[PDB]
Amino acid sequence: AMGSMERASLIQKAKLAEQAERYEDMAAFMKGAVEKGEELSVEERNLLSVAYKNVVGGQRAAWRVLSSIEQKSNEEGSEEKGPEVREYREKVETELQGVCDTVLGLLDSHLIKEAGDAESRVFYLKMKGDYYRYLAEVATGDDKKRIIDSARSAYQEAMDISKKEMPPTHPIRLGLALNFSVFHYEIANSPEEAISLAKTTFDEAMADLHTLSEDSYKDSTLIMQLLRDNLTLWT
Amino acid sequence: AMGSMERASLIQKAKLAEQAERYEDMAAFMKGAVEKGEELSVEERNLLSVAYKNVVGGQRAAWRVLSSIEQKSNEEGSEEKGPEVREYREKVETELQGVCDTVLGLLDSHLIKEAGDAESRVFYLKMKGDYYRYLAEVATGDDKKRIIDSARSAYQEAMDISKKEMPPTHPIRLGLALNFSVFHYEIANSPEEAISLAKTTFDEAMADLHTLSEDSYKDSTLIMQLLRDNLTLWT
Amino acid sequence: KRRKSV
Amino acid sequence: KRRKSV
Ligand SMILES: COC[C@H]1CC[C@@H]2/C1=C\[C@]1(C)C(=C(C(C)C)C[C@@H]1O)[C@@H](O)[C@H](O)[C@@H]2C
Ligand SMILES: COC[C@H]1CC[C@@H]2/C1=C\[C@]1(C)C(=C(C(C)C)C[C@@H]1O)[C@@H](O)[C@H](O)[C@@H]2C
Ligand SMILES: [Mg+2]
Ligand SMILES: [Mg+2]
Ligand SMILES: [Mg+2]
Ligand SMILES: [Mg+2]
Ligand SMILES: [Mg+2]
Ligand SMILES: [Mg+2]
Repeated sequence: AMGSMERASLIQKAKLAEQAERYEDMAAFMKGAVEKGEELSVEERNLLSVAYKNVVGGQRAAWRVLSSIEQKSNEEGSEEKGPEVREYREKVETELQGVCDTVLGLLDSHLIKEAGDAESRVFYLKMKGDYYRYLAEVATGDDKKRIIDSARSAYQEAMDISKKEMPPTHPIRLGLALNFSVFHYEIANSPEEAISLAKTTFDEAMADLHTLSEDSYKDSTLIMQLLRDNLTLWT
Repeated sequence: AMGSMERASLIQKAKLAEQAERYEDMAAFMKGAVEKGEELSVEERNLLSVAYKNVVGGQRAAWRVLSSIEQKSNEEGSEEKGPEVREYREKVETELQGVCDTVLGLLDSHLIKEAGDAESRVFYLKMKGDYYRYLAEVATGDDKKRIIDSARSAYQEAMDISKKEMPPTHPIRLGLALNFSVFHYEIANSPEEAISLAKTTFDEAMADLHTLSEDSYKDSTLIMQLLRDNLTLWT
Repeated sequence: KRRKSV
Repeated sequence: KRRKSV
């Protein structure tokens, strides 16, 4: 598909698509780069995650709009407007599931299995938790518990490695904790675990800031502020 | 394609896609509605134009980003980075041309020919000028003059009808003049004509505001402020 | 900024 | 507003 383009050209075009805010193109260029079979560098893993996080973030936001319309349409006293809202929410839902399945597929074939370094392994397992969590946001049927547990299992293995192999200030460790905390709060119905995790993560990072350069400090404090934003919202 | 969906369902889904900011879907639903062969109401013509104006506005903005990168890459002292920028600008350019051609096709088959009322005929001819103008923004070859003249001819026939059949405050008349003035300023290398047209249009509308209700007043003064914004920028 | 169209 | 994720 992107099979005939050079890996380096795909990478270069992903960067151009990012500059152009063309995230669907960005994601397809990065998908092509992953399918070349070589491991991704730090920079390239970042492009991969930014492309999909934007594509799926757009589909999730639209799904939420449509879901909220569909819920109002189902309230007592609501005029029957036919199947259209549910159909079009399903259409957006299907496309979003397809994007999650695409990313999960890239992680399983074969990014995770070849990722030996903590910074690559934790990154990819965080993505695995994130995309199962997006599937969980829309899941309503037989598989919901297993989708939730898949998100949990991926975040958990990422947390276990990151606690062993990464400093408490590492941005990947902080972003993973941020998202796993959101998973607990809104997917797993465990707001206490979500709060505890955000708090402990924030405090352990505070105590390690002193080891950092000014640039590392700014990187870590950026995501710490997201932890604090959630603690503020939730407490 | 949208052939199996009811016209009213397409319309309803276009409105939902708008609420969800899913403008590609919106445009495809409206394309399906037009292809049902019945004339569009005022509301439906508005949905049609909003869907495409958003889709093409996104592609144009991305094309401008990529074009500016490509131009810097061609400046003296610029490192040769290979064909990627030009390729990916071409890719975005081709997709944008395809969208313009789709809309132009809907206008030619058969929206314009069945549009008898001034408000429908001027609207569709304004769209015809707009989409040839977007083609002109990217045109660099043998056909550029004819693409420009197609935009001109469509805007001109819309102006001639609108001056005959619509009050000077009508929002379609004001938006048509606004865009034809931009056509003159940046496509046709006629900034004096663009300024004259924006000024005359603004002043003729000012003098007709007194006939309007409060709601019509707000509709007309909104687009008049766009005319003034351009006059401010250009003078 | 950028000229207006509608 | 909306909780943060990254
Ligand atoms: C898989 O999870 C990736 C996610 C975990 C934390 C953060 C990640 C995404 C990107 C690439 C970055 C930022 C920072 C600007 C916050 C937002 C971006 O989306 C990087 O710069 C960070 O070093 C870091 C890897
Ligand atoms: C084909 O040119 C259509 C363009 C000409 C002027 C304006 C048009 C677009 C839309 C549908 C409208 C607005 C106003 C909010 C400014 C911006 C929208 O894009 C309508 O409400 C106006 O009555 C009017 C038809
Ligand atoms: Mg090669
Ligand atoms: Mg390896
Ligand atoms: Mg380490
Ligand atoms: Mg029917
Ligand atoms: Mg007719
Ligand atoms: Mg009239």
